[PDB]
Order: sequence, then structure tokens, then C-alpha cells
Amino acid sequence: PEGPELHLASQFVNEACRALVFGGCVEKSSVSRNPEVPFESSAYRISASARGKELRLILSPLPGAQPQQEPLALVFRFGMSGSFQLVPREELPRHAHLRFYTAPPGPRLALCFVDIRRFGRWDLGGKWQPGRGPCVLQEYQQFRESVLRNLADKAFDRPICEALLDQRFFNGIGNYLRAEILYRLKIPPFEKARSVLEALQQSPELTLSQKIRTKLQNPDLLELCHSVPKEVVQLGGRGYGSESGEEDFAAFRAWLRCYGMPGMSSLQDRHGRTIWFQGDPGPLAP
Repeated sequence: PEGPELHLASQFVNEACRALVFGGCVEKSSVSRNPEVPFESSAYRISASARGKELRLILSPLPGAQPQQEPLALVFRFGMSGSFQLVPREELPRHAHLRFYTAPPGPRLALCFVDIRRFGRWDLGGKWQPGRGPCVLQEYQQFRESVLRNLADKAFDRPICEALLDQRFFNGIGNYLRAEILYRLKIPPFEKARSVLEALQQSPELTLSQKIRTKLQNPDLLELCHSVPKEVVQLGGRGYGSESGEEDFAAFRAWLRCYGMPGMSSLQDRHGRTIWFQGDPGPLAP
């Protein structure tokens, strides 16, 4: 999954859970190879945030809850089939591998991490993955600066379509977004990454008037690494976790200009991931 989905999933969790009280233990399926979550509280609130391709839950005991329990953070990576679902307690999905149950009063519900393929992962603690860079959606200025300061890194000797998947520098960008972003600027996917980005490197250097004149109609690649996934977010509304998936995917399908589209070219990169593009593949093409 890519950054827009993580963000939209966090939004869903937070808003669905804002007034719910959970209670008891956190239950893992026997089959899941992820870690048991040691946690017990009579009354706790669940909140979420996202950063790139990760989602962080925070489990926060409420006043007077027993036994004593510190807040506990958990960071998820969904994999191909992971999701969060809020379901009636008697309707637990088959492949609900981690579950949180509401306490009374009110209907008996379960927040579930669901994942048929079992490629999703969680770890104990709030820590984001070591080395994953700033989120392209939520941390744009730090993301941009981390790329520009580090352009001498060997990551930028690679073709731009491969560098766009390096999560140290483009946390949140995956295979559909790299296609869409490079297509907007018609940058060949196998141009050398540093050659594409060099001209951006060394705010209130240029004034707003000067940026309106020269930059507004000419967004750069790092700008688009933020704005293109923001389009998907806006498009997603509050559909995550609801019954609107058929309408939502039809809208997504219509939004794509390049990925998987008729007439576009495709090649395999060094990791066997398919890059979609129009026109010249660039000099470093296989």
C-alpha cells in the first residue's frame, strides 16, 4: 500500500473510535506470527496517526481504568491485504489477526486488523521504522530537505523510478504513485536520479510573488511527491472503513493517467517491479 491509504485508514480509525471505549485485552489470532500485545485495561481509547506507509495506534487507558496500564503504541505495515475494520462483535472477519473489543455501554463492536495474506506486520512500541524518511504527505518541508541535503548518497546514482521507491527518501511513495508522478513531468523513468534533482539543490529566498510567477505553473518533482498523493487523499473522502468501496475504486481508477493504462509502456526495474511510463525510457533502462 501507499501513503494515501495509510493516511485515510488513520483518519477512519480516529474518527470511528473517538467516542468508543475499549476494554479487556488485545487478542491475536493463534496463527499470526506477529507478537502478542501485552495490554489489559477496563477502559481505553484508541487513536491513530500515519507516516508514510506506516500506521501507529495508541491505546490510552481512561481515568480510573484498571489494572494499571501505561499507554501503548503499536505500528503497523499493512502489506497487500491488511486493513482495519470496525465490525459487530458477532461478525468478526475470518482473517482478523488482531482485535480490540468495546466495553459497554453501547453496541458490542470489535476493531480488527484484517489480513488474509498475512503480509502485514506490527511491532510493539511507537517507533517508526529506522531510517524511513519524513512522510511525503505530512512532513513535506522535512521530506524535501532530507532529499536535497543527501543528494550525494548512492541512492541517487540509481534510475529515478527506483530512487522514488527508496523509503529512506520517499516514505509513502509506491508503484502507482511513482508512475503517476513521473508521468506528470514526463521524466523518463530511467534517467539518473541525481540528474533529475540536481537543479533543485542547495522558502523566503523567493517571495510569494516570484514563486507565483515562476514556480506555480512549473511544479518540481519533489513538489509532486507531496501534491499527487494529496490528490488521492482528497479523492478518498471518508470512504475508508465504510460500505463505499465500489464507488471509491471507480473514482481511483478514473484518476490514474499512467499506471496500467492503455498505450503506456512498461518495463521491469532492478527489483522486478513494473514501472509504467509514456515515451522515452531513459538511459539507464534495462
